Amino acid sequence: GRLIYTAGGYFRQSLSYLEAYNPSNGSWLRLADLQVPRSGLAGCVVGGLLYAVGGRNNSPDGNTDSSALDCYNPMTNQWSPCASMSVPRNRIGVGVIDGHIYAVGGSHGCIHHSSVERYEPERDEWHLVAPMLTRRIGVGVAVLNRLLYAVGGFDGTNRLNSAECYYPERNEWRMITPMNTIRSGAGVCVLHNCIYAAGGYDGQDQLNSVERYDVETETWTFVAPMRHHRSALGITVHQGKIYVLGGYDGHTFLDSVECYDPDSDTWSEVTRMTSGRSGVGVAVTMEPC
Ligand SMILES: O=C(O)C[C@@H](c1ccc(Cl)cc1)c1cc[nH]c(=O)c1
Repeated sequence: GRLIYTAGGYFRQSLSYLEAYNPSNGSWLRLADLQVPRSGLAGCVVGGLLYAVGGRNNSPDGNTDSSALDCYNPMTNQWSPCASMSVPRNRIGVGVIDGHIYAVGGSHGCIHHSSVERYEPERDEWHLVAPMLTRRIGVGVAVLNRLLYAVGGFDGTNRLNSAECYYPERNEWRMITPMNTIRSGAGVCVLHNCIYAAGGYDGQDQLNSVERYDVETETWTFVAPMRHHRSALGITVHQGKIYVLGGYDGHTFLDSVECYDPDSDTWSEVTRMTSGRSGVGVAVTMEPC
């Protein structure tokens, strides 16, 4: 069976936790800590391995943006460092295409990146690709039909409803239809033929609204809202359902986990994380041993 892995996050300071939730039985396991605390990171999986990408260590003894890529092997319960990115990227988004990891946007101090780079596991090497048309931190990233999408974020001045698509064989970005809502630090994922954007921050409020982009019609449509307003949430897909983990609602660092059933267009509470946190990295792979 497969588990939902949550890595890092923020509560009072950046966190090192790696914990795994099993939808099939409701259990949480605490696994090997990250070597360096980090919030604002992203998670992804390639070849059954879990990767933690970017972020920032907000700590008593200083604040350090991360260029790190680290690899967790469920078979061994060990973290291993990989090649670092060209630049530190806090509040990063990532997507996987054809076994390669794309790192998108994020911040380094007051620098808000439009740059994008691609990691090749078989070479342990990062290479820059074409930059996005827009600087985006707190950017949502998803992959559909071997195309990469960057959705919302913050450009250093404004939070964004805009979104864009990267065509690998052209090494080019093009704008798509903007969302109906400004969202920085939404959760963005794919399910069936649609890109979903859940929650986020519009500069005033954390959001409970959820909308989805149909690549065939090029239009965004709202679906049922989440039960909890949240920005800086983690999101993933497990067996055809969207799960959202944690985040911030302007009052509380949430422990709430919700899942979305697209067939009934309903959100339900599923479990609580062991402690409230925002800015986690989340992905799905095999249980450890
Ligand atoms: O829009 C912003 O400036 C960044 C945004 C954010 C924070 C964490 C992450 Cl991981 C992703 C996005 C944010 C800021 C303040 N309050 C928010 O609720 C949300």
